[PDB]
Amino acid sequence: SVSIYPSSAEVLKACRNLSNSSILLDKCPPPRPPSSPYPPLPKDKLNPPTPSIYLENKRDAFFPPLHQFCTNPNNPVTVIRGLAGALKLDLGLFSTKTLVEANNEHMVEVRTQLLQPADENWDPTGTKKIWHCESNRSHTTIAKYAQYQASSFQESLREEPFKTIKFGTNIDLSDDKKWKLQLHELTKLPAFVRVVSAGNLLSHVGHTILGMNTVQLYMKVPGSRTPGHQENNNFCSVNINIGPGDCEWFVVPEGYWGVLNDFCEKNNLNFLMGSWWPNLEDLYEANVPVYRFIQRPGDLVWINAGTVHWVQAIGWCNNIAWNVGPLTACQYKLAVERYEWNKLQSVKSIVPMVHLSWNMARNIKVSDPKLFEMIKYCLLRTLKQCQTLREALIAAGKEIIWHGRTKEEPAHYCSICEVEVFDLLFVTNESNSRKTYIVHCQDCARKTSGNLENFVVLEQYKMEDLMQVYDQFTLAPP
Ligand SMILES: Cn1cc(O)c(=O)cc1C(=O)O
Ligand SMILES: [Mn+2]
Ligand SMILES: [Zn+2]
Repeated sequence: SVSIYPSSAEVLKACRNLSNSSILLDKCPPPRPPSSPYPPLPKDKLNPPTPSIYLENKRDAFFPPLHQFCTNPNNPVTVIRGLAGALKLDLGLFSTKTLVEANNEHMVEVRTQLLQPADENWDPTGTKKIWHCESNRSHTTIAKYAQYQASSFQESLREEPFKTIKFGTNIDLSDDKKWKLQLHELTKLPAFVRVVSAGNLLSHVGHTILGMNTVQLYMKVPGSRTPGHQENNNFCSVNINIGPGDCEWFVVPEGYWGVLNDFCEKNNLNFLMGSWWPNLEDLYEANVPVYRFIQRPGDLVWINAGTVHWVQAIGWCNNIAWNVGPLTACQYKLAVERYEWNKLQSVKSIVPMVHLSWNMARNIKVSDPKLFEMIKYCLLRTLKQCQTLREALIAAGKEIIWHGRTKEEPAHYCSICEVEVFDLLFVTNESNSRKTYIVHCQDCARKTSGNLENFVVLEQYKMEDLMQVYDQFTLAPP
């Protein structure tokens, strides 16, 4: 019941300033990748069994402890067995035959890959095992990928230096007028895995983040790989295998992501943006535990926050996937941590955590003190940053044009460095007049116009609005 944060009036008065007391240490320790976790694990604990939920009845899927089992930080992944059958989900709505009938001209992002043996990844000459995973981009239609997927299967039915294969990825199932029956089928899921829910942080973004708060579909042939990654901004993820074939999952706990980052660097690969497939022998030598399991048709895979993982098709199948963000301190903490790390790495945060945090403060009554403090700390830092910049512009006599923002207007990012740009947008005079609105962050704008002569400053939010949202965000009763 104790407020530990200053009021918006106090933050503003603090910004109106050499001799006065501080309100907070604006300096913050910079993000870095963690060392190998303590305590270290012996060899006999490096192949742990996968946390599993065995569903039989529709009632089983709505059992409240399921959500807590999945979000438990000690469980890096949970496989929910029999989920589609328990809910009488019609997986046929996502079959390739149904997709071709529904939208045969829909776009498919093809990844062209080498068919690699089992859990291994070899150089293209088949000489040695390497971490780099060849996966080159092209685009086709559902109709044409479907023909390939079907012909691949017929060819193998004939009983039979790596084969080239094609993985159909990132098929956009967001348009409810093209995918009405498919999307309605997913409303049968329990709330904690649904694409849209009041308890899903990504449902509070206020705009589409494609493939995170909308569904994407994947069409596969054996060997189709999603290489090593953490989810965007460490958000939990949901994956259902449509079948008819199986998928194989490889999972490492979040706490080892620094070790994996180091493995990538040692192999001349970028952890966040590169294409890499771990060598299991390297991980075993370094005492990194690996969860490894098969996802059958109708099985749902829950990837917990920040879990490091990589996946391959064993047979022919489709999968559907999206992300969710539990309303938890752990989820928010890891999303903010990766947001900060992404800035230092100049990697775009697909989830605009500042925009989202302010929407969370508008919409959500937070009753957990630890989560509440994290969100309000973020509001404090960004409110102070905005008012500081605003005063600096006013002090230099730089006009601030009221721009406002429309319904569901997305967060904007810097066209140069790809940082989120919140509230105060820097746009060149030319881009403003032509309404291209190429946003720059402050730092990137100044690098080409130290006094901002070539730029206008557009203001999205009234400062009074932000101050009121901040003051009205208080700890909710349990
Ligand atoms: C579609 N997808 C998305 C992810 O984030 C994965 O980790 C794995 C897949 C897959 O089914 O290969
Ligand atoms: Mn994933
Ligand atoms: Zn920038």
